[PDB]
Amino acid sequence: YTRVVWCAVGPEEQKKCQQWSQQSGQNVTCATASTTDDCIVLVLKGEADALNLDGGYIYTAGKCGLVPVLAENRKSSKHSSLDCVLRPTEGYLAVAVVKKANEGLTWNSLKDKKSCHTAVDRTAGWNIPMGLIVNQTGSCAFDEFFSQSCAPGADPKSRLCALCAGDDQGLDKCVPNSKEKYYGYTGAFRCLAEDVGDVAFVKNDTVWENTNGESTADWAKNLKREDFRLLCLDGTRKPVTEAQSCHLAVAPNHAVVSRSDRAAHVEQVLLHQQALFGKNGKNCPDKFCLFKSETKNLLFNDNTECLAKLGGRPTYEEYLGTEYVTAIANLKKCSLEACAF
Ligand SMILES: *[C@@H]1O[C@H](CO)[C@@H](O[C@@H]2O[C@H](CO)[C@@H](O[C@H]3O[C@H](CO)[C@@H](O[C@@H]4O[C@H](CO)[C@@H](O[C@@H]5O[C@H](CO)[C@@H](O[C@H]6O[C@H](CO)[C@@H](O)[C@H](O)[C@@H]6O)[C@H](O)[C@@H]5O)[C@H](O)[C@@H]4O)[C@H](O)[C@@H]3O)[C@H](O)[C@H]2NC(C)=O)[C@H](O)[C@H]1NC(C)=O
Ligand SMILES: *[C@@H]1O[C@H](CO)[C@@H](O[C@H]2O[C@H](CO)[C@@H](O[C@H]3O[C@H](CO[C@@H]4O[C@H](CO)[C@@H](O)[C@H](O)[C@@H]4O)[C@@H](O[C@@H]4O[C@H](CO)[C@@H](O)[C@H](O)[C@@H]4O)[C@H](O)[C@@H]3O)[C@H](O)[C@H]2NC(C)=O)[C@H](O)[C@H]1NC(C)=O
Ligand SMILES: *[C@@H]1O[C@H](CO)[C@@H](O[C@@H]2O[C@H](CO)[C@@H](O)[C@H](O)[C@H]2NC(C)=O)[C@H](O)[C@H]1NC(C)=O
Ligand SMILES: [Fe+3]
Ligand SMILES: [Zn+2]
Ligand SMILES: [Zn+2]
Ligand SMILES: [Zn+2]
Repeated sequence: YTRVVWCAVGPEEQKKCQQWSQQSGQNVTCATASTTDDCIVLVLKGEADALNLDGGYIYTAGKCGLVPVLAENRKSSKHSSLDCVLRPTEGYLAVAVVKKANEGLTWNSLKDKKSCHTAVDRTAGWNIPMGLIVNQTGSCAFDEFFSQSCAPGADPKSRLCALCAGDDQGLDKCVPNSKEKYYGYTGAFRCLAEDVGDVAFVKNDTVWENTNGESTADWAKNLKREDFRLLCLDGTRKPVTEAQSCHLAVAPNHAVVSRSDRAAHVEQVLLHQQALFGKNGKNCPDKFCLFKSETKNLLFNDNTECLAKLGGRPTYEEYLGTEYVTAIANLKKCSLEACAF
């Protein structure tokens, strides 16, 4: 009847998927690939059914005909009466973060500094801040704005990979998967925290989830929120408490996508799966938790309360919203219809 194949990106996701697999009695199973881009291709081929993606990849996948099915939903303050699965999604704040101790650094003095990005093509780590930088500079030359960076998915021998560290052994430098030490929200933030870089483009939640004891990770257990500052677009710096007033943009939530002809089936199984291994699930911290991976954000972001139904039966353009879609288009003109494969 119903069996779903999930696409895991890199070996750590693979491992988490295998566990979910064994726990679901094989109701879910796993395919693995090296990059999100490849995973998308497996789905198009029909060798994989689904994966959860950042909005920048939702855009890629969309041109290829894939569709959003369920969105990530994190703890809400407003919109409280509704059960999470039917609660509207809020979106996340894309911020630029720096060290307080690095005085005098503002949005207007980023040129020639060192940067930490979650990965090329992602929303908070790339699309927003690079689009803004392309716009106010007039130049499509974004590889030349920062002196060095860690930008996973960029050419390993270019300046945009210069700060990436690879794995344990120094292998896989700048691969866009968790093998790369400075990959994703948590890796970019760690890139700033270790003073490898001057600024990190991550979301508001990351700063909080890795400071003041929220993470027992050794590179973080000792970090304090007051030690960081957010760069606002008007040239000022604020405490990380002012995010709602000092952000680069509001990002659409990460969401699960699948081929359109598989959407109904994918939706059904996952709804059941969260009942079982979700935030309050039947089995959930006893045997297995779909939304926990030790601050690593494997398959899903760790702050996910549930996957929510969409309503309005959104196309991918509707889901990301016209504002966001026009920034990608304009940025994409730098390096308008097709499917990237
Ligand atoms: C940037 O990202 C970071 C990291 O993710 C965000 O920080 C997180 O934000 C969330 C929610 O926004 C935090 O909420 C969590 O914390 C609580 C405990 O840890 C949890 O329980 C809360 O209990 C309450 C129950 O509804 C909620 O608020 C309460 O509601 C009343 C008013 O809001 C009020 O009760 C009475 O007293 C008032 C007196 O002033 C009266 O006026 C009222 O009328 C009423 O009688 C209480 O004051 C009370 O606060 C609350 O929302 C929670 O439900 C909760 O489960 C949740 O998990 C989360 O902890 C936090 N993480 C960290 C590390 O801080 C940050 O918000 C982001 N910021 C932006 C701007 O985007
Ligand atoms: C980098 O720089 C590029 C190039 O300028 C910039 O490009 C874009 O800039 C803006 C940002 O979206 C965009 O403006 C559009 O404005 C109107 C209005 O869109 C509506 O907004 C209101 C309120 O939300 C509402 O009417 C609708 O709900 C829409 O959301 C848009 O369409 C108009 O629609 C109304 C009716 O709805 C109509 O009366 C008008 O005649 C008009 O059709 C415009 O067409 C614009 O699309 C720019 O258009 C867009 N510019 C280009 C060249 O594409 C990027 O955003 C910048 N990149 C980054 C990351 O910042
Ligand atoms: C594997 O998937 C099936 C399909 O939902 C689950 O078994 C179903 O259980 C529900 C609730 O009792 C029934 O309504 C269905 O008719 C059952 N289907 C069949 C054919 O067995 C089962 O719970 C799933 N297992 C796990 C661990 O996820
Ligand atoms: Fe994202
Ligand atoms: Zn089936
Ligand atoms: Zn805003
Ligand atoms: Zn519609």
